[PDB]
Amino acid sequence: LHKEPATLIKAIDGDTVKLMYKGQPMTFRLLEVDTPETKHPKKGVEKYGPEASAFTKKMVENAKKIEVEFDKGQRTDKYGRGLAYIYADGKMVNEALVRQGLAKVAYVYKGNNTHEQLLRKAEAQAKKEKLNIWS
Ligand SMILES: Cc1cn([C@H]2C[C@H](OP(=O)(O)O)[C@@H](COP(=O)(O)O)O2)c(=O)[nH]c1=O
Ligand SMILES: [Ca+2]
Repeated sequence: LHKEPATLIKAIDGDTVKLMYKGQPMTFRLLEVDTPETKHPKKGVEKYGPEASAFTKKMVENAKKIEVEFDKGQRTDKYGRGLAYIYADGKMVNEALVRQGLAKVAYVYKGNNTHEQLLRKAEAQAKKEKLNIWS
């Protein structure tokens, strides 16, 4: 795996962000995690949805340098969203969210599991701390 530069365009919610990647605007969805819903009327505004959103926004907006890291499997979902680990000044947004108890490990499939144990450990620790979602 390798990290590639990208530029923030807009934070959309906890786990979805719009980036400039290789000169073209693209929506990215964070690999191996799920933040709670804030947009879809089916699920409603889920608990910690706004908090996950604000955390991701601050993390990406405040960063000097954004990088995307594709995994070894499928690189886009069915909705055209790029699937990657996003880093803000070298810190993984996906891991930060899980460790903060603001996303759960989810959707681990289609070859994209390089960071699974890293993220599962973060989750176990957030759970032990009864932090946010696990409170
Ligand atoms: C994270 C991730 C999500 N998805 C899809 C599965 C879900 O599709 P369906 O909604 O069609 O079931 C959706 C969950 O993302 P959201 O949490 O952004 O809704 O995104 C993937 O296909 N691959 C992935 O790696
Ligand atoms: Ca989500």
